[PDB]
Amino acid sequence: LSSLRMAAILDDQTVCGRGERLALALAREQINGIKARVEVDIFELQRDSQYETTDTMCQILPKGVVSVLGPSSSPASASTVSHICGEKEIPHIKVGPEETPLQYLRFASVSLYPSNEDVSLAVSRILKSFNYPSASLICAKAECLLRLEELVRGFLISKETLSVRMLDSRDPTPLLKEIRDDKVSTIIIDANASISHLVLRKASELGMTSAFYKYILTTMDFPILHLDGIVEDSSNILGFSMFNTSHPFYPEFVRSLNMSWRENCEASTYPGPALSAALMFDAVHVVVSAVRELNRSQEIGVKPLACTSANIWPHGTSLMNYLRMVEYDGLTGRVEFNSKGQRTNYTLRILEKSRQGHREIGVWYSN
Amino acid sequence: SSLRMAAILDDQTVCGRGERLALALAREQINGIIEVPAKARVEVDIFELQRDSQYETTDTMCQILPKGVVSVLGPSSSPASASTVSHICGEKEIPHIKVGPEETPRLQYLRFASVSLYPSNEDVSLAVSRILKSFNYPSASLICAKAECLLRLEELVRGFLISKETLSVRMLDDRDPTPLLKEIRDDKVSTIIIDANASISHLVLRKASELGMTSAFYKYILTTMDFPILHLDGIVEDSSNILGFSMFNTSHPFYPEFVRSLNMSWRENCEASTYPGPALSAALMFDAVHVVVSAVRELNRSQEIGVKPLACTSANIWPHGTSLMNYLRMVEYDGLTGRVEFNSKGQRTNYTLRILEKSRQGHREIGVWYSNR
Ligand SMILES: *[C@@H]1O[C@H](CO)[C@@H](O[C@@H]2O[C@H](CO)[C@@H](O)[C@H](O)[C@H]2NC(C)=O)[C@H](O)[C@H]1NC(C)=O
Ligand SMILES: *[C@@H]1O[C@H](CO)[C@@H](O[C@@H]2O[C@H](CO)[C@@H](O)[C@H](O)[C@H]2NC(C)=O)[C@H](O)[C@H]1NC(C)=O
Ligand SMILES: *[C@@H]1O[C@H](CO)[C@@H](O)[C@H](O)[C@H]1NC(C)=O
Ligand SMILES: *[C@@H]1O[C@H](CO)[C@@H](O)[C@H](O)[C@H]1NC(C)=O
Ligand SMILES: *[C@@H]1O[C@H](CO)[C@@H](O)[C@H](O)[C@H]1NC(C)=O
Ligand SMILES: *[C@@H]1O[C@H](CO)[C@@H](O)[C@H](O)[C@H]1NC(C)=O
Ligand SMILES: *[C@@H]1O[C@H](CO)[C@@H](O)[C@H](O)[C@H]1NC(C)=O
Ligand SMILES: *[C@@H]1O[C@H](CO)[C@@H](O)[C@H](O)[C@H]1NC(C)=O
Ligand SMILES: *[C@@H]1O[C@H](CO)[C@@H](O)[C@H](O)[C@H]1NC(C)=O
Ligand SMILES: *[C@@H]1O[C@H](CO)[C@@H](O)[C@H](O)[C@H]1NC(C)=O
Ligand code: NA
Ligand code: NA
Repeated sequence: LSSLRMAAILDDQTVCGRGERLALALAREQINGIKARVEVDIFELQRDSQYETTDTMCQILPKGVVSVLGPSSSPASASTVSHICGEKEIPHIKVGPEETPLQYLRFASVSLYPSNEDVSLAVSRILKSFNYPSASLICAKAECLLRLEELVRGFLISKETLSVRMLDSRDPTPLLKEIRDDKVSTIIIDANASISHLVLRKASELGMTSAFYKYILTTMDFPILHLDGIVEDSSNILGFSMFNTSHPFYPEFVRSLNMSWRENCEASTYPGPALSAALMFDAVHVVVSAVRELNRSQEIGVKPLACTSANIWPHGTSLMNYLRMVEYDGLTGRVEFNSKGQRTNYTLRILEKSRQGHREIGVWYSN
Repeated sequence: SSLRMAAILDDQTVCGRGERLALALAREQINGIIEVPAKARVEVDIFELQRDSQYETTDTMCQILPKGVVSVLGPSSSPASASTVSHICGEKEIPHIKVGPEETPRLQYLRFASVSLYPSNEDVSLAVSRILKSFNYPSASLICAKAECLLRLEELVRGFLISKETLSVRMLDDRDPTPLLKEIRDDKVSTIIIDANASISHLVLRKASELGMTSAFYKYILTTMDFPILHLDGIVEDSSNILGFSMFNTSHPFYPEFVRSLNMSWRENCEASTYPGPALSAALMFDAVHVVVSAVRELNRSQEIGVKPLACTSANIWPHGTSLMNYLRMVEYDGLTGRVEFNSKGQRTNYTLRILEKSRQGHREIGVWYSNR
């Protein structure tokens, strides 16, 4: 390798977005600033389209890359990337939830985002602390049944019930009213940061953020959900964080994304760093770590590939083995992978919203 | 000077589902009606897919667009390729007529591009739920061929989630459901729902039968709409309870000839196997041709419909396509698969499914599910 080139597919907006582009640039600058220079070629996705993602992959492969990162928030498209990466034997580095299918693509990818099973287990751990009550689940879309499959199977067998409602409309109010009528305390919200905020804002207006109710959010952007006027002194609103605020680069990461936001986005208030930005940063380090390790025992070369040819990257299988041996301390905590390419030996901090922000009330361990 | 549509097939030439023949039968029937003045002749250009791949499917669409078509039909059994066709049809504003199960999860931006003659997931779930009602709402086991069955059967799953009855879910490992079936056997729950295609459903029932699990205790409900072609000779006994659905209207005036024509083809070209009866996808393809012709002739009674070559690499759209979608969604047609009508989302509406039980003599009709009731 003359340069250590990888590609990143971004579905992030440039203005008032999650700062994934800057996070990639920060990782690159940090690694290079410390041989072959690291390059990250960035490709934009306008929407979640498998057909258009295929066109993007056909542009990427001829550039000679060692991995493809993302996208973080376009599940159909990410499944297409995994498929094509698998056929070409180029590693796919995932940084968002799979929503949520594929047995045959077992060795196409690794993912830095918590597995669906782990999120299900983490929510179930909280339900255990509640003495396993019946609950309601509010989903942005019906695919939540796939991502929370393990939780759903548990409720399908238990004595406790789970009432599921989909937003699929832009006002949760009527849905919350039905929950209130049911007189069930525990409400699980499965949605991204902005919809989660919308649901809680409307619950607040209906007086449903009082002490009677207990909310569990699945979004890993819980830390950047700022809930003033929504969160009451008596609220029980719990969620998760992957961030290791003790990682040496954490303050610099926060400040850099803050400055970028202040400069380009005057219409909204910077809430703090999005997890997908931190995952992108960590993904660059994971790829570089594995490639440099592989490069110690054998000769790596990159080659232009065509998406429609039968040709593969001869070194891809080996790189995937080295990726799955990586042990890395990142912004999102310890990064190690199991034989499915899922994060293992990591933690999720369990946070509760308070007046001033949030406080840590516990830790979930993947092991 | 003609009303030309294209059909994309993933079906074998011989010993297959008979889709190519069904398309020719629809065209012959429509062109055979005597009208004065003589109306435009119907043509169906047929393209075969050697595989379920965006690359091949895109190439096929690129061959189709310059031919000047008013709609593209199928493929029936390749959801990934069907989604590729929807994408390209949608960009060029040519209606896509779907005749197989929807991709699950659905790609939202492509919903507008098609109408579908195959029952929605919601409808399949409701029909299964209707059978469960007749068993007095029992606990059940669900056997899934694909990880997406919980989404396909969302209504049914949400129902079990608030019910006092339980649902155990087991996914098949991409060629022996035996271990899975032994687990169900130990649970001592009678009702087993199988969500799988025809060949995998047959495999599950065969392995169940080899475990002695097709005796009277067990009650099976199959989601496959090809239930009628499932031949379980040596698997089903008088005492078995194996239930499923049929879309076919055997009282449609062309039904006997449709079946005989597909049979004759089979007894000409497949001296090995025994003709199992008509595949649903073949009947859906037949009905799809009628639906397209009906909508196009109605659109054409006010506007002069022109058809020019388009191309994959050109941004040109067919100027009548978006309007044709409105007419397609308003078609009412009595077909081989029953009443064909659509709701505003392009899904089948106002139709029925027959509820059948397998017997040694084939199967027996035991009820009806009404989509509206
Ligand atoms: C969070 O998820 C919501 C709900 O799925 C997304 O909101 C949709 O966005 C599309 C495209 O902008 C709109 O056409 C829909 O009207 C929205 N639905 C609803 C219910 O609001 C939203 O895109 C996601 N937020 C982010 C930042 O990714
Ligand atoms: C019914 O489903 C099964 C798989 O779910 C299909 O069988 C597949 O056939 C091809 C060719 O051998 C392979 O890609 C898969 O490995 C097979 N799976 C299994 C388990 O056999 C079968 O083709 C489907 N039938 C139709 C017409 O859709
Ligand atoms: C691979 O090894 C060679 C020799 O040690 C070195 O020149 C090259 O920069 C290495 N590549 C990377 C990415 O470290
Ligand atoms: C952004 O930076 C400013 C200036 O230091 C600070 O006041 C603000 O709180 C920062 N935002 C976050 C969320 O850290
Ligand atoms: C966070 O980073 C610090 C500093 O490197 C490290 O000591 C600690 O183990 C990390 N914590 C977690 C939860 O990974
Ligand atoms: C898990 O990660 C920690 C760092 O957070 C590391 O010290 C430890 O060796 C790992 N434990 C196991 C069992 O792999
Ligand atoms: C449209 O109507 C005109 C007038 O009868 C006729 O020439 C033509 O056959 C029709 N076109 C189609 C495709 O039905
Ligand atoms: C197919 O043809 C055979 C031989 O002519 C006939 O006996 C049989 O009834 C037909 N099968 C069906 C399902 O119509
Ligand atoms: C079946 O076809 C007959 C004859 O055209 C028709 O009267 C009847 O309504 C149809 N039944 C269904 C269920 O569509
Ligand atoms: C639904 O279909 C039936 C049976 O073919 C038909 O007679 C009727 O007009 C339709 N009903 C409604 C409410 O449109
Ligand atoms: Na339950
Ligand atoms: Na239940």
